[PDB]
Amino acid sequence: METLKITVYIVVTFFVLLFVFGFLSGDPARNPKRKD
Amino acid sequence: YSLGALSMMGFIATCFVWFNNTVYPSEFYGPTGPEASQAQAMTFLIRDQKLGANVGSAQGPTGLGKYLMRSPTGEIIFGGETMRFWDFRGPWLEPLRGPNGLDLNKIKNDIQPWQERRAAEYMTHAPLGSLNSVGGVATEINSVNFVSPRSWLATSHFVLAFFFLVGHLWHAGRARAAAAGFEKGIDRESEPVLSMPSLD
Amino acid sequence: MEVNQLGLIATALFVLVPSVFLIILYVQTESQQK
Amino acid sequence: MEVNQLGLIATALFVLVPSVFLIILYVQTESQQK
Amino acid sequence: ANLWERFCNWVTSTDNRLYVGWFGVIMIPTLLAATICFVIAFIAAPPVDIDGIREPVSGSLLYGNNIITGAVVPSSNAIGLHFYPIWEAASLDEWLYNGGPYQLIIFHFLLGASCYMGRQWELSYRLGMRPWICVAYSAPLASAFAVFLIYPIGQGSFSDGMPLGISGTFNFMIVFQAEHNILMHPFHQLGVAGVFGGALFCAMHGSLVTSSLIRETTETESANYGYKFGQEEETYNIVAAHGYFGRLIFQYASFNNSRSLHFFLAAWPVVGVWFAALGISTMAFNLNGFNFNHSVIDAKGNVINTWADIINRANLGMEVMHERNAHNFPLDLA
Amino acid sequence: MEPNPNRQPVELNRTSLYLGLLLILVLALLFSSYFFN
Amino acid sequence: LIYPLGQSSWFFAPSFGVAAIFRFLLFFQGFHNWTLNPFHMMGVAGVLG
Amino acid sequence: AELTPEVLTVPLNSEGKTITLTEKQYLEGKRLFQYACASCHVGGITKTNPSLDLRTETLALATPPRDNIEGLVDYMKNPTTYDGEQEIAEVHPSLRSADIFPKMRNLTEKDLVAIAGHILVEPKILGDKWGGGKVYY
Amino acid sequence: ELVNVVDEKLGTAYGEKIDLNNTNIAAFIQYRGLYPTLAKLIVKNAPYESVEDVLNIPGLTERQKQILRENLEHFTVTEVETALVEGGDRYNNGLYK
Amino acid sequence: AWKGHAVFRNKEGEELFVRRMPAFFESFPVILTDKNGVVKADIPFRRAESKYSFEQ
Amino acid sequence: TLTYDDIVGTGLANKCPTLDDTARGAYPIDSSQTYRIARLCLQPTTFLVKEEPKNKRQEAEFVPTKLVTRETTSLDQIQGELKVNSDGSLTFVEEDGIDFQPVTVQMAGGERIPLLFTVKNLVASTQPNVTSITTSTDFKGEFNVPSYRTANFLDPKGRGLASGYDSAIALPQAKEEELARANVKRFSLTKGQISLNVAKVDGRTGEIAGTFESEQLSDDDMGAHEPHEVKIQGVFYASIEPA
Amino acid sequence: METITYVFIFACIIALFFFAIFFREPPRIT
Amino acid sequence: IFGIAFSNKRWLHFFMLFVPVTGLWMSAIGVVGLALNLRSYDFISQEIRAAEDPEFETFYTKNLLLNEGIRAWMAPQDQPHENFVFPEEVLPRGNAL
Ligand code: CLA
Ligand code: CLA
Ligand code: CLA
Ligand SMILES: CC(C)=CCC/C(C)=C/CC/C(C)=C/CC/C(C)=C/CC/C(C)=C/CC/C(C)=C/CC/C(C)=C/CC/C(C)=C/CC/C(C)=C/CC1=CC(=O)C(C)=C(C)C1=O
Ligand SMILES: CC(C)=CCC/C(C)=C/CC/C(C)=C/CC/C(C)=C/CC/C(C)=C/CC/C(C)=C/CC/C(C)=C/CC/C(C)=C/CC/C(C)=C/CC1=CC(=O)C(C)=C(C)C1=O
Ligand SMILES: CCCCCCCCCCCCCCCC(=O)OC[C@H](CO[C@@H]1O[C@H](CS(=O)(=O)O)[C@@H](O)[C@H](O)[C@H]1O)OC(=O)CCCCCCCCCCCCCCC
Ligand SMILES: CCCCCCCCCCCCCCCC(=O)OC[C@H](COP(=O)(O)OC[C@@H](O)CO)OC(=O)CCCCCCCCCCCCCCC
Ligand SMILES: CCCCCCCCCCCCO[C@@H]1O[C@H](CO)[C@@H](O[C@H]2O[C@H](CO)[C@@H](O)[C@H](O)[C@H]2O)[C@H](O)[C@H]1O
Ligand SMILES: CCCCCCCCCCCCO[C@@H]1O[C@H](CO)[C@@H](O[C@H]2O[C@H](CO)[C@@H](O)[C@H](O)[C@H]2O)[C@H](O)[C@H]1O
Ligand SMILES: CCCCCCCS[C@@H]1O[C@H](CO)[C@@H](O)[C@H](O)[C@H]1O
Ligand SMILES: [Cl-]
Ligand SMILES: [Cl-]
Repeated sequence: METLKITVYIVVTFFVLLFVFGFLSGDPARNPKRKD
Repeated sequence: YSLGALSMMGFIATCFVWFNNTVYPSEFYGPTGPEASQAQAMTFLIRDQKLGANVGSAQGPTGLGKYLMRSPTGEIIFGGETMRFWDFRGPWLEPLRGPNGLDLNKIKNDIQPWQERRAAEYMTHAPLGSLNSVGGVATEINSVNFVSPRSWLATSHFVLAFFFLVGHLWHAGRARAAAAGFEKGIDRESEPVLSMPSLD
Repeated sequence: MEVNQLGLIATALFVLVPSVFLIILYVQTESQQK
Repeated sequence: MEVNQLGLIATALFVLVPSVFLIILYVQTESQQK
Repeated sequence: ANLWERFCNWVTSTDNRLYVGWFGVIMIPTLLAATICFVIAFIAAPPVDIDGIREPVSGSLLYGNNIITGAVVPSSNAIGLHFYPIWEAASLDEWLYNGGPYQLIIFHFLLGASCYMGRQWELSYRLGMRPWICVAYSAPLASAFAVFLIYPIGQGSFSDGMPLGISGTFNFMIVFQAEHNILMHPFHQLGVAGVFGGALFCAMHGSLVTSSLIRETTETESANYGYKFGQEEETYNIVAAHGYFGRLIFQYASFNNSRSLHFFLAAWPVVGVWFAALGISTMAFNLNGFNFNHSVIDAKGNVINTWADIINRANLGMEVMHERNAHNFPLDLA
Repeated sequence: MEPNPNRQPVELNRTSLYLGLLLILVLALLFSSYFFN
Repeated sequence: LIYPLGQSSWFFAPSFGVAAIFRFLLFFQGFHNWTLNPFHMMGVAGVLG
Repeated sequence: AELTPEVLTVPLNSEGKTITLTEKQYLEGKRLFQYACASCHVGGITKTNPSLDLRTETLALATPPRDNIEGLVDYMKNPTTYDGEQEIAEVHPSLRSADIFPKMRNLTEKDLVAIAGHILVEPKILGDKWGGGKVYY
Repeated sequence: ELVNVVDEKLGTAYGEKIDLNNTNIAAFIQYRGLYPTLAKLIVKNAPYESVEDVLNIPGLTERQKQILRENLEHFTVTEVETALVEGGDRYNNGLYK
Repeated sequence: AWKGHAVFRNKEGEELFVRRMPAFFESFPVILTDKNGVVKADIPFRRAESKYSFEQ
Repeated sequence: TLTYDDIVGTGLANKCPTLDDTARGAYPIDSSQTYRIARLCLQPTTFLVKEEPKNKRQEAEFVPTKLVTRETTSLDQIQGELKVNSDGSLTFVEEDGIDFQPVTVQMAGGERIPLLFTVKNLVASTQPNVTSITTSTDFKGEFNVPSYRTANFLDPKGRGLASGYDSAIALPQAKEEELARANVKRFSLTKGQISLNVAKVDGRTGEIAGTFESEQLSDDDMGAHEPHEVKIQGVFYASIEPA
Repeated sequence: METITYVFIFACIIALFFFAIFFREPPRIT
Repeated sequence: IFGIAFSNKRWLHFFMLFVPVTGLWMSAIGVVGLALNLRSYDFISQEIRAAEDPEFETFYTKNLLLNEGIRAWMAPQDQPHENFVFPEEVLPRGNAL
């Protein structure tokens, strides 16, 4: 159960970091018109 | 951004007035839902014990204690449906609580008349009532003019918090569109999808 | 569970008969000259 | 008679599955041009 | 180029068959987890002690259910609002007994579905669209939050969440009526107006546009071939439709502005369903439907029953019978 | 994608359908007693 | 029309009122188990769909 | 049907002496009953102790008898258990315990008589519904 | 062979009078003077071989003995039934209004 | 075969009539009345306050 | 020492108080004086259920089971008189306390065995001549095991003993003989046996601790099926005070 | 047998979702 | 977003006609059955299992208990021509409520 807990915590943190850093990565510019 | 923040705050306020009895004193706002449910168990524990019941050893129909049982981690708690509300804490109840949860000796020997009064008051002022302010469960007959300030404040702020989330999405989506320059529609002369490869 | 003994064949034929009808029609449409 | 209860579904599918396969092939042959 | 940059470009790419996006990065694992657990539980989960009274209710197909009666049963009343992941259990056996799958499924689903809404904003932005499709989806999403999260919170237990099954849904509805008189609540009434009206306006719009399709086909072919994907011209005559519908009622009851019409088609059911969701979400805190029990009284004081009182009698039957072994004290206070 | 040139039309003429249905039905008429047992 | 005509009388037809209709819904749950009817379920799908 | 003087005529004491209440007294009784009592005694039951109700027949078998104005007025000043053995002002609303039950604080003799009158008149109107609970709703 | 013991007991004096060995405490409200004080004492000191044994409860006042004698005609005793006395059911039988 | 007509009677020898099930009801309680429609016996659900049981 | 907030949610509230490894003393009994057990606690650590083989010729074993009802299993706050008999043996007579817990355990393969783990109406006696309670003292006795469900309990079709339908109403015209066992509810009342071996004594405080083994029947679902034999093992704590 | 039947129908549906999404007739601008 | 999309405007608008119209027609059919009490009331297999096995419970059996409550509690006032008198003891009720 401890191993499962750690695994899920790591997995969740991984995807959360992708979400956060992803949206920080110049997201407003990611559109078809004003890319600036 | 501010709408998103206020929505979040609205939902928090809803939960504050519903569960907290410190900054929302039950003396002024009435008992919480958990509180009034606990108070009913307390009320009947007192009454039946006064009649001679050994409340600690009283097995209920299901096999669980009629008045007293254990939480999933072992603490002694009130029985019946209020098993869900064992996280409740309140000044009228805490004198009966020891290191292991509710204390059978204290229950037998130390329940004061003020505790009985309070339990009965809170049990009979539970935050249940109709939109036209008829107190109690939906099947109650007209008589008592009562809806809890806790229900009024929880419901209102959930509604407001929800519409403010809708407002957040509306304005967040529009702000993005307007800043990128397409909040008024797609440019017929430069339709972005037309310049994209087909999906299949 | 003591279910009706015709339930299986009723369901199987309910699925297969019209599905087959559709499959027949589709495949013969595809095979027509384009 | 106390027959096997799966006898009906077995017989039905045994007939229907390959019969249907042939009907699919036949009809899409007919609908081809020439 | 840079590895992170190339990943970001792939994630947000307008060229993937299914859009991923940043909301998708949370949506995909959570919806897969919810889905996989749901399917496995619906098929094979053992009986669950929903009401915390050691009375386990069978939800799964292998344990004697069909499609209609089967459910993923809510977590135990003994748990209440406590967070009950797998690692809080001593074993999977315990976890299953106590309704662990339900919590796993509903939390992943609500997260995944919230991201589904965000993803809808996201692709609209990538494609240069206006952004409010996600706002329309917020109505069903809010409704899901109401029955899986808000109602349990108010009542103090996930055992009062809507069960994940067909008969379990009906159980939830009937108990809800007994305890809140939801039918006599104007937010549910607005909800019904939303869905009856939405279905009405759906049939209306479909019939009117279909009625005025421009002849582009022969009798021996479907009229649908008269339209081609991406054609510049409109496929029906809105003047003809308006001329028909304006005479059906009166001229000014009929839309001649398509943008106004389609906004109305969006707004009516969306607003109605918002009120539906808020009905459940406010009855969660026991502000209940109108109570007119014994409202009409004669000169002497005899109660003169109305239809409200007949409803009350039905509500009583539901109330006294539900969870027949769970109540020890006279009032059902949550 | 470009078409796969290995693709081929498939045929079953009327006589083959009749012969096939006969095979199937007669096999069913034969094996059915054993299926019912 | 059809429903009350199959029953004992018009009495069991819906009465024309808001609460009266709610009573008709609840009667159908308790007496007919109408929620379990697949024809009703298809109706629900059509309306919500 | 009407709320006649006959209906409003209830026992004043256990000797068979009666009082005829005015229509105003009745409406006052209802209002004060709702104000101070209905939270527990709505419809003639007792939410915190369903074993004891406010039916006339039940009040008659109380010690001392409570099926009259004076019995009821006295109960409102000094409540006892059903057998008269215990004084329960500490847990039941009364003038004696008006300090801890503040809704009793401004109640006059005329108020209590009105409350008592309501308790006696309602069952004459509502029958077995009074004190009958949800079964009779 | 298999019988419902509660239904069977309804056919004895239990179904006619207050059974001092089995009946739930709220039944003592039916007659003047019994509830709660005597009711508590009666249930606590059960079972009784005969109705008149109720007069022998230690600590009864002379007044209480008088009240009891006046109510013996409303009392009975039958064999203790486990189903009726377990679960503290004599003190709360899950029936309210 | 017909089992014959069932005539119910209480200890007093009064004839009692079983209330018949209307078509609407999938299930129906057992209630017995005299010739005037006065309830004289039933099969109780809760037993603790039963007054009309067949045993009584 | 510890408060509720130190303990809440940890699992410790389902544990009985322990005694130090050094607590191996003796508690004197004065036959002039009367005594009580002020607190008796029982914490089960193993639930075993006797196998029921088709081959009723082999010696059937008690086997390990998995607990599914969480940390809700302990008996505590139990009190009663501790009589001193003529032969110097002590007899504990259980009077009151949290003296039962419904428990569900699961056999290999998934079969759930509910039981009312209990010591209701316990009467337990030591060997004669216990001038002082030591680590050689033990109590043996019997207790009652009432029905796991009480008389109000309604089965899923609403049938019960003190309440409910008395037939299968969803089968209005079925023959009733083969359903008699499920239709006619019965209230079980059986005996259990227990041994408490004292392993630790604090002579100064009057506290004792050790292990216990108890045998009793499991739930019979109000006469619906045969019960199973359960063997419960664990630890206990008792504090004795001169009354 | 019932459970097999229910799971089978469900599985066919999920398979249909797959083909309907990935092996759809491609929408084309003429 | 969803995996599939309309590409034909005419099909789209016809489908919008088809869905709610077909739905209401289906519900009409079920009501025609209810005219005759020809209900989808029970699952026979569920009832056979539950009658034999007092530990078997589903959401289906739970809802039937609610229906039985509804019937007994609403019928006397809802069907006054029947002159139902259901003495309190016959009314189906769970514990306490
Ligand atoms: C935080 C908001 C809030 C809350 C929780 C309360 C709470 C309360 N009020 Mg106060 N009040 C408020 C704001 C609030 N009020 C406002 C804005 C006014 C000015 C009109 C008042 C003036 C007022 C008076 C004069 C009185 C009260 C009274 C009361 C009590 C009874 C309420 C009642 O019966 O409602 C009845 C229910 C309704 C009227 C239904 C409201 C439904 C609304 C219209 C729907 C809201 C949804 C949303 C906003 C719409 C979004 C649209 C969407 C499509 C975008 C209760 C304690 C009474 C009291 O007891 O005083 C001591 C009383 O007499 N209030
Ligand atoms: C109709 C509209 C409406 C109405 C009538 C209300 C009314 C109310 N709201 Mg709600 N709110 C609304 C809309 C509304 N709100 C919306 C749209 C949102 C966003 C979704 C919110 C979010 C919200 C939250 C989070 C909370 C409320 C709360 C409240 C209550 C307390 C308000 C308060 O004290 O603020 C605070 C006042 C200020 C911020 C102004 C400054 C006040 C100063 C700092 C106080 C200093 C006092 C100090 C002790 C004096 C010191 C002197 C000393 C030196 C001697 C009140 C009943 C509270 C509540 O009761 O929740 C249940 C609460 O927590 N509201
Ligand atoms: C998810 C929730 C849900 C949904 C979406 C539905 C949906 C539906 N229900 Mg079901 N219901 C539910 C839950 C639900 N129900 C539950 C839990 C129960 C308890 C068992 C019921 C009990 C129930 C019953 C008893 C009935 C339904 C019926 C229906 C259908 C009604 C269609 C309709 O529009 O009639 C509305 C009426 C019409 C369309 C007739 C024509 C109306 C004309 C055009 C109106 C003329 C208006 C005119 C201008 C005058 C206006 C005056 C103004 C002043 C008022 C529809 C399929 C009905 C059905 O099945 O019908 C066959 C039905 O009888 N339901
Ligand atoms: C025997 C005797 C005396 C005989 C005499 C008879 C006789 C000749 C009489 C003459 C005198 C006379 C006329 C008397 C009348 C008496 C009278 C007033 C009777 C009343 C009858 C009665 C009850 C009428 C009911 C009124 C009624 C129809 C109300 C409903 C109105 C209403 C709210 C309609 C909905 C409005 C609405 C939102 C519509 C939009 C729907 C929608 C989304 C459509 C989609 C859509 C719309 C478009 O717009 C176009 C374009 C397209 C594409 C499209 O998708
Ligand atoms: C392990 C196991 C077994 C698990 C399963 C357990 C379980 C509980 C399974 C559930 C069983 C189940 C599904 C039960 C339901 C059965 C039931 C009631 C079926 C109803 C059947 C029936 C015939 C009903 C009659 C009424 C009817 C026809 C309803 C149809 C409803 C329906 C399909 C509506 C459409 C729904 C929908 C999502 C449409 C999307 C359309 C779409 C892509 C729009 C987007 C769009 C919009 C635009 O505007 C434009 C311009 C474009 C371009 C565009 O794209
Ligand atoms: C019990 C444990 C269960 C274990 C589960 C196993 C995990 C699966 C791992 C295997 C991955 C392979 C599957 C690919 C299928 C696919 O979609 O490809 C089709 C295309 C092709 O990929 C395209 O691939 C291209 C390369 S090529 O074409 O493949 O050569 C590339 O050029 C392009 O950029 C790329 O988008 O994929 C995409 O469009 C982008 C990725 C979309 C992701 C799918 C979303 C899934 C959502 C599910 C949530 C809903 C819940 C379920 C409800 C029923
Ligand atoms: C992250 C992504 C998440 C998406 C998950 C996958 C969702 C699956 C989508 C449905 C695919 C199947 C569609 C087949 C049918 C199909 O391929 O449709 C394709 C069709 C395309 O229409 P066109 O306009 O291109 O062509 C129509 C005419 O020209 C043909 O004559 O779309 C529709 O008709 C929309 C209306 C039907 C919408 C039906 C919605 C289905 C909801 C699911 C209900 C069943 C659930 C059962 C649960 C057990
Ligand atoms: C439950 C039992 C069900 C059994 C299911 C068995 C399925 C059998 C599927 C048969 C598949 C036939 O597949 C079909 O072949 C024909 C040729 O024969 C193809 O047709 C192709 O060739 C023909 C002939 O030159 C051209 O006119 C046509 O324009 C071209 O597309 C179809 O494009 C293809 O769809
Ligand atoms: C820990 C608690 C303390 C609070 C934390 C406060 C610190 C916040 C720091 C946020 C740092 C974000 O830094 C952000 O990184 C991304 C990705 O590398 C950059 O993104 C940039 O580079 C990547 C390539 O790698 C491109 O895909 C992207 O188009 C481009 O804009 C942003 O331009 C930069 O602003
Ligand atoms: C894809 C595999 C997931 C299915 C796992 C099913 C749980 S395992 C399952 O449990 C039952 C009850 O304990 C046993 O009777 C049975 O022998 C066992 O196979
Ligand atoms: Cl239920
Ligand atoms: Cl309870």
